[PDB]
Amino acid sequence: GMRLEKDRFSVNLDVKHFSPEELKVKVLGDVIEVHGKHEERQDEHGFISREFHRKYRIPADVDPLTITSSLSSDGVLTVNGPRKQVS
Amino acid sequence: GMRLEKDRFSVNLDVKHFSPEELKVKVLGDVIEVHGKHEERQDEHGFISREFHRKYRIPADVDPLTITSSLSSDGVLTVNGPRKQVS
Amino acid sequence: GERTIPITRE
Amino acid sequence: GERTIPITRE
Repeated sequence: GMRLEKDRFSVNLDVKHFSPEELKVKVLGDVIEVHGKHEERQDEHGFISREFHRKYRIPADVDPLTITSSLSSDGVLTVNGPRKQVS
Repeated sequence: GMRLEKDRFSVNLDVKHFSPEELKVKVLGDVIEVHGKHEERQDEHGFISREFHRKYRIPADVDPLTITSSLSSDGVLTVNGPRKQVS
Repeated sequence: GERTIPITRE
Repeated sequence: GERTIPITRE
């Protein structure tokens, strides 16, 4: 899920049933959305679909342009961004 | 899946992720459709959905009105109907 | 011990 | 060993 920490915002989600092309991480203003949709036409007789949609608020001290995302081999999606810190 | 046998038509599907109220078994003319949809609003941040849709042709020697369905404790949905037999 | 699943016919 | 997931910003 979402974890706000002293020096970063991060979201970690299980997305093992989705290929990278089936995932979308949208950052617009101070909102992050994560979406996934996976469909299988198993056969002549039908299909299965699964999907998810999540939305989170980015704290004001995270520049949304600094948000990035990566996907691990075991299917965990991480979205993260640094918070402004003292120099 | 679907199994046509000498004396019955039957469909067995895993539907363990669906409650009975989330399943629909439609028989119209010589077509059976099975549908399921399950959504969870896990939280403030979003939801997950899953669904399936299957369609099968009923053989001409099965009266569609004789098709019935039941759901087992372990989440297998059975749809079945007898075929006309010699008396 | 099965639950009957009603058929939709419309 | 992570794959970068591009951010959609529109």
